[PDB]
Amino acid sequence: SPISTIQPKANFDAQQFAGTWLLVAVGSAARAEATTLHVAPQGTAMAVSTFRKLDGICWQVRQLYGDTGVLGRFLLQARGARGAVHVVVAETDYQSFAVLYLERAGQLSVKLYARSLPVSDSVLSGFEQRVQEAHLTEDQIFYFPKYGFCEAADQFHVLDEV
Ligand SMILES: CCCCCCCCCCCC(=O)O
Repeated sequence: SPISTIQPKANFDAQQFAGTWLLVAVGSAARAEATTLHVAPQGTAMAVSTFRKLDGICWQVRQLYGDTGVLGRFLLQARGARGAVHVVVAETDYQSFAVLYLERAGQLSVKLYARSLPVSDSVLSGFEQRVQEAHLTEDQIFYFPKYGFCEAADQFHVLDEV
């Protein structure tokens, strides 16, 4: 459980973290790009919609990330073939960037999200520092396009996992 060694954002405020986030980069050893996040607090949990543009078509996945008893740490419960996904919001100023850690089957990944583009050099460099600290190399970092985003899918391309 590599993610247990990660410190969550001190006094994480779901209300301030709400809204739209754009994926900037991902650090992962895991063996179709571009992504948008819509986060809406739901009591103690977080209602989350992710959008990805594939072959010009927008696909939406609706999920619920439950509260785990620790601020900044959430859980996407397993269901069927989908394994559980642990999430920790680490560094974030709510107004420009967010560094999230995800773990599935013991494999840790790191994602950098931004409120708008481009992200500052200091944040990008900071993210890269965290990736190397997560024992991942520069070649395990995938930087996403500064275009190709979408944030609305029709009823035929919505996967509701809630
Ligand atoms: C506050 C909860 C935030 C949850 C962020 C989830 C980010 C997208 C994770 C996508 C995982 C995957 O499908 O590989």
